[PDB]
Amino acid sequence: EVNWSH
Amino acid sequence: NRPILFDIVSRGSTADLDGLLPFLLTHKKRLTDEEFREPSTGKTCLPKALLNLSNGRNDTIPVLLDIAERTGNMREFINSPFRDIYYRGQTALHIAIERRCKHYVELLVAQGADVHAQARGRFFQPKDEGGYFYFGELPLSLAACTNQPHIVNYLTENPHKKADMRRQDSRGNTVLHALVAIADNTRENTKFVTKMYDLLLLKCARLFPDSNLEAVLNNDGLSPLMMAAKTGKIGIFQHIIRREVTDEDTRHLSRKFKDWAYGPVYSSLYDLSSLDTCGEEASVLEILVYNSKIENRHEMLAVEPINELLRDKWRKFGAVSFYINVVSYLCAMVIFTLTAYYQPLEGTPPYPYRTTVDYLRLAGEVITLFTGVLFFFTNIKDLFMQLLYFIYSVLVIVSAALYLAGIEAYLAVMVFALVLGWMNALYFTRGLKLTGTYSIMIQKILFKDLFRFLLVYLLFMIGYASALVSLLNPDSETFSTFLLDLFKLTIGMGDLEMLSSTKYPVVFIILLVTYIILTFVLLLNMLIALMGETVGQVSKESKHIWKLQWATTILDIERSFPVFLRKAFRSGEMVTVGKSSDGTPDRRWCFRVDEVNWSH
Ligand SMILES: CC(C)CCC[C@@H](C)[C@H]1CC[C@H]2[C@@H]3CC=C4C[C@@H](OC(=O)CCC(=O)O)CC[C@]4(C)[C@H]3CC[C@]12C
Repeated sequence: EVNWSH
Repeated sequence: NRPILFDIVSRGSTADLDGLLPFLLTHKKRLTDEEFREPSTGKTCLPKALLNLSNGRNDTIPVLLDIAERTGNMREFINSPFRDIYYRGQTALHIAIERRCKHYVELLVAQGADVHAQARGRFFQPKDEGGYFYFGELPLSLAACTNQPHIVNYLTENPHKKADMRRQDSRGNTVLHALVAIADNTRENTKFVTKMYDLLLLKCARLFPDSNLEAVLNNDGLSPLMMAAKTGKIGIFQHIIRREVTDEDTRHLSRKFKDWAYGPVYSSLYDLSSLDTCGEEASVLEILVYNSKIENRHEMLAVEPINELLRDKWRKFGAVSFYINVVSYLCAMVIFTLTAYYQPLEGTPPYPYRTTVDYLRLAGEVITLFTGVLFFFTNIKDLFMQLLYFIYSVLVIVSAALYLAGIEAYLAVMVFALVLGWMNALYFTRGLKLTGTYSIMIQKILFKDLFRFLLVYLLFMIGYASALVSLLNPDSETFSTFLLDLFKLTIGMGDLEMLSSTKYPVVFIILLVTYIILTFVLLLNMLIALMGETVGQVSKESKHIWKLQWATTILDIERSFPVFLRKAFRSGEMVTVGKSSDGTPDRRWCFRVDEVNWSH
């Protein structure tokens, strides 16, 4: 997955 | 000694390294020897040490650098790249930047780390091309794409080495291209994407006032704005189309200026140089309207200058040409209908002409042939550089050719052309608003759902009718006759008198009963249901589809005209918005919009 808040 | 070295570095213990320097000196073995390096990839000691560290402090890196300097292999060791398909190109600096360790980035650049090294391994490729993370294939682009302002700032302005913002990888994309390539419509992503994009743009303009950073184009030939439009990224496209710069030094590159204000009325002119072109280059509007499979194709068009530009173009010249075209097409079809109607039945084609009425028919024929050849040429030019119209033109020309050759068959195909000639007249209602949405919906349902339904019905019908024919006992001719009879019965007219030769008539009656039931009750009803639900699902989409259809017709009309005529009709006023750095005037095309605000 892709997470821009971590 | 490779396993021992790998274990030592992985552990992170400083003590174990003692003695390596004299060992290498005595054996004169470099740290880049095949034995020391891992055969699988090529990973050297530095990337392994950087990969596994604690709270950003490995504590072994300086010792490794000192040892490599003692040997005298720093140039080939500190930037030794990986091999193999997955991670080809990656260097130590890429790792250091990926791990959010400014300290190590500085320590690496200070010693001569290649700052422009390209990491084009299959791991770093676009998602559609079998990869995980695409970032521009550069350290600078990597830091810009991982939301690290400090790294970008230090890297760009460093005494030892500077990675210039205007730099292109193998694909040609620059840092702005990558920063648009990783953008997503999420608020969190866009919030930093826009900020970093603007920061980097201002820095590049500041350093180099002469050149423009968005002027650069990749191998594909697009720019960040055109690429954002093509890739369906509203978040950055809307922020680049309305970019306004308050700083006087960097105001030249702004895109939306204030013109004047009177009370609640505010009037600002946007810039549309790149946005709208007259054939000089590719335009954002053409790309966004004509390309297929765009994520937010409909939402993207709802921007302050775009919609008003379409409106103004529509008023200025869109409406007139549309009505002219539709009227001319209808008249041409009427002429074609008359020509076909007055085709002399007597004799054989071609028919000699020796009277004025013959010359009237000939005039109609030449008009029809001219129309067909014109449509054919337009379609062929489109293909070289409208499928139904292509069929119409090809059929017309073939009919004319067979008329010249001499055969009755031409009339058939000629008539068929006439059918198609009117069959698509409905599609000219597209331009109209009230009926154009209905025409678009009819075309949409006709091609997608009706293809599936017809293909589903054909085999079922033919096989079931063949079964019924096989049931009867008194055989291609019998089947040919019975099929016509059966289809006529399907229409609701005729009589089933043929069943006299059949044994067990009861089962034939039952089978015909079930056939009728399926054809009328279930199959026909499902077709009814599908239309009702699709329109409900696209109830809001009606305005979207209508707006897209209106845009495409307008742009087709605009494209049709030659370049100089487009120059004549080009929309927008040349407005001197400022003086460039040298002091010369800008004189840049722009388009004006005014709003009303009672809270300002
Ligand atoms: C329901 C949808 C998806 C299927 C389309 C229906 C057609 C496949 C049916 C409807 C009427 C049928 C036609 C009725 C009459 C004739 C002429 C017949 O040959 C003759 O001329 C002898 C009979 C006569 O002259 O009337 C051959 C089949 C054909 C084309 C039949 C074949 C199949 C047709 C075109």
